[PDB]
Amino acid sequence: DTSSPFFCGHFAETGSFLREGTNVALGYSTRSLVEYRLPRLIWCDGGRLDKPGPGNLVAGFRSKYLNHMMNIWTPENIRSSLEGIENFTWLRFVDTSLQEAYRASHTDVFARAVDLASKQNRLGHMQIVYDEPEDKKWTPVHALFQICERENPKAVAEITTEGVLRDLMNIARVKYRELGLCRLEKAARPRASAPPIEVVCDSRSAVIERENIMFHPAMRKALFGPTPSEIKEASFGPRPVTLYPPRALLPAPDHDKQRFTNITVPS
Amino acid sequence: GACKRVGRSDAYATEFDLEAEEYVPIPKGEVHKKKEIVQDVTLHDLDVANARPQGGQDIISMMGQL
Amino acid sequence: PDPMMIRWVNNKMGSVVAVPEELLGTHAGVVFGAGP
Amino acid sequence: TNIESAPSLAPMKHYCDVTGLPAPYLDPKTRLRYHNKEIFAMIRNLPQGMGEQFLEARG
Repeated sequence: DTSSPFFCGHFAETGSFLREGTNVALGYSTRSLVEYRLPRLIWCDGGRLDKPGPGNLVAGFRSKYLNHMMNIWTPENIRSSLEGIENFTWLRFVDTSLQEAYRASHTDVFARAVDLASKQNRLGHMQIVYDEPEDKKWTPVHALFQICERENPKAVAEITTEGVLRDLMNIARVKYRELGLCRLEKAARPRASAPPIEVVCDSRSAVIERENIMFHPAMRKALFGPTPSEIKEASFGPRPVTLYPPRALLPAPDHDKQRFTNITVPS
Repeated sequence: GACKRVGRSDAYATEFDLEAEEYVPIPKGEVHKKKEIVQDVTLHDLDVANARPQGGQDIISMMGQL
Repeated sequence: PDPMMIRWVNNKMGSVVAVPEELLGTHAGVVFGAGP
Repeated sequence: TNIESAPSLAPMKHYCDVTGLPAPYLDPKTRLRYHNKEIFAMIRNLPQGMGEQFLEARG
């Protein structure tokens, strides 16, 4: 006897079994019964303070002259204030650049995490290699102020012969695994699920904005991984090339039998 | 450099018969309208727009909690 | 005869790595001594 | 010579062929563009031999 939690949304019921015989196509028809009906003046034309259409004549000027001209993170407005007591004095010594800071001060928390996902750490390795009394604790001058990046006991701990400190830094995972909290059957589950509420606005621009925000294929690509065609064109080439999801940035689910769903199978 | 797609033009309206676009007529004016606008900005809007990314590419704000 | 899988096998004598023929022209043969 | 006539390739706005008003939808039985339900009634009860003459006047 299989089961699942209750579903609050509005799917599409199949008509009959004797019609769609072999070659059928599933459609993502999940919509919320809770709706929110907006006109095409507020949701599309000139009600949003971000959409730069006619009538909303401010949103182009305000976008340009607050994100690219009068901005204290554009590289021209950093290059004039980097020479002394001034405000971007410290930027030479943190392991960044002007383009690094300009990309870090405009993207999301998400896209900045994807940019962190393809940066090989090296200041932990300095403590492994450059570890002599004669070597006077060498740090690169363009990475000088990253002190806590440099002296880290974890980097030395991951190298030692006996793992007497690697059995202390992640003992939470060992205690969580040895209690059997991954093989234990999930006792509780939510009693109702629902898709997120969408706007019933009857323009094509609303459907374009919904399928570019609610789905937003850049985050889906950065979350699930690369296409196998991309893996073929990156692994049969003559030279090594990089990938924008360098690995599948989906986190490993901490429950082995039931991952990311609520569906229950009897046993 | 701000662009908006208004719709599909009504000369290409009945290409197919049940397409789903917003069929709007061709504008009966100029193609190059030149107008000037005087417009104000408060310095607090400069402070917020230089501190945190606002509005345009801040798509992770749809979570809501933190 | 796999297209993109590089085999490692470690037995009691030694341990050898086999590379398919279809990857020697690619960039994966620069370490193994084939290259482009 | 005399082969300088040229056709077109563009979406055509299809009008009614009973009246001259703009008509957005046709029929399965007789394939006539028609404006509303009065013209649909007069299409579905017209005497035989004329439903082909409307397509003959149209082409």
